[PDB]
Amino acid sequence: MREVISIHIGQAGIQVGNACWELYCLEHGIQPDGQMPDDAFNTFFSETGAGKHVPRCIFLDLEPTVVDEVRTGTYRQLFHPEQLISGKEDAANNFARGHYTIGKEIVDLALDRIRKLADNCTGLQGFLVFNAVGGGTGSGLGSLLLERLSVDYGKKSKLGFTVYPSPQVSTAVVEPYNSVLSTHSLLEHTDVAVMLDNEAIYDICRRSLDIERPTYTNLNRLIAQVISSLTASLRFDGALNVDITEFQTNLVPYPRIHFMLSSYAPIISAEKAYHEQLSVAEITNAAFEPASMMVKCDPRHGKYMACCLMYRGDVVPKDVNASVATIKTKRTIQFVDWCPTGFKCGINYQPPTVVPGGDLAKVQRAVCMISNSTAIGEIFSRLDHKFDLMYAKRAFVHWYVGEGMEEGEFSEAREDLAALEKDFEEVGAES
Amino acid sequence: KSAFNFTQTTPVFMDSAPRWPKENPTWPKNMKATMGYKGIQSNYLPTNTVTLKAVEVPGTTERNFNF
Ligand SMILES: Nc1nc2c(ncn2[C@@H]2O[C@H](COP(=O)(O)OP(=O)(O)OP(=O)(O)O)[C@@H](O)[C@H]2O)c(=O)[nH]1
Ligand SMILES: [Mg+2]
Repeated sequence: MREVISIHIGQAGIQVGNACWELYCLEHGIQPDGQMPDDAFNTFFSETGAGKHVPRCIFLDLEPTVVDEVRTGTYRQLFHPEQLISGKEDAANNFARGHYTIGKEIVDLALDRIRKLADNCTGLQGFLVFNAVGGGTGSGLGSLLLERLSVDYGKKSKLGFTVYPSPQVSTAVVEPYNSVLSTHSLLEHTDVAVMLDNEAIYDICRRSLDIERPTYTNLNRLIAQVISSLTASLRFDGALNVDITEFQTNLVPYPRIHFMLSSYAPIISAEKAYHEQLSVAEITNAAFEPASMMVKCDPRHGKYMACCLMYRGDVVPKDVNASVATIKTKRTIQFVDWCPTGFKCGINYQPPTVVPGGDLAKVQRAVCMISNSTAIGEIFSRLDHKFDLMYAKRAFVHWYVGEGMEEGEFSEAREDLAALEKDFEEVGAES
Repeated sequence: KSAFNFTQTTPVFMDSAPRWPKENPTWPKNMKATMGYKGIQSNYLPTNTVTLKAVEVPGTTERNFNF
């Protein structure tokens, strides 16, 4: 009934998909063989005529080398083999190949899966997109796919959880370009866009979890703890139930401004949880903490236009309204003038679940914050700088234009950032 | 118009007591009946409940009646 369709694009898309879908099979006692020993899962699965529960997701990519792992690992009896869409050759970190050369022949195979996936849910809450902006598959196909989703469905809600190019840590050289081109295609097509960087989650692994050997298998385990804390109200009973429509309604002031940050709390090892109490007021203070942000941005340079809050565990509303009241008095935290309100709070009686061999601690209280701030105009300007730094020399251009593009695509996608920059100061009018 | 005693000229001397097929505080006004409409009309059987829609696309006719 309360059903959503999850998508995974590119490598990082499916490398987080292996984390979220390791979490849900665990959060509902779903054995790796599909089956288990209603509506507690019907958000994410579908019984067949024979026992099994199959997930309603889509792993899409142009590299067989990452999809076949799913086909060989312990989670191979789960997915309908048709949902795991792959490709002969890859996009090769080029926005063109993901947009003009290869992406055009597989979308029809993808869409025929989505259509076969839409009828099997009676009420569709909205699409979930796990993108990886900075490559060819993640950015090129995510661009092309998001458009086609707008034509076939229109106003349906498409969220976006897209890892963004980090300032310092950067595993590519051309990722400036295929990031810029992606913006217009996400901006005009995605409903809400959460952002997060591979670097910002590194330091959180450094200080809090204290794992000096962090890899991608660690970061993906964090995003799982976000969405489970976000969609708990879709499949777990709890006071102040909050759905996707209620979520974007009182969080997105204008159709343009739909970028926002994320923060989880607490993030503690299995031993400091014994040197601790983790009160609801303490957690929510560490949630608004800038160091606990999942993006390398500074909230104390801008103003909060809206905040959402998904609490989880032994929490009562009397405590939420009390701690939130303190922050409203805190001067370090600003708020743009035209929101005397600014919090949509949610509660869920179901605490988060811990994965065996995981790094977090079994806790009966947790907080996942998502705030639409105007300080995010910073991380959006570094890209404006590096892009123009290289594009003034036509470097790496012969690749893009050599694959069914021209030069105009750069200037359009360039200005689309320029216009979007001033909007992040327009809304900070203060008059 | 004699032998008729018209209403416009009947001093409060003359007056009538209302009888049953008529509402009055003394006897109970038992229940009445109304017609309740078919439901929300559709292309499948009409239903009373409103449901979600997967393909929104303003001004288009797409449903999933079978669930
Ligand atoms: N959080 C997280 N980020 C990842 C992961 N794997 C890759 N990334 C990042 O994704 C970005 C590159 O995009 P990729 O998905 O690897 O490549 P692509 O987008 O599929 O494009 P192609 O290489 O042509 O297939 C880099 O910034 C990676 O750091 C992961 O497992 N977890
Ligand atoms: Mg790739």
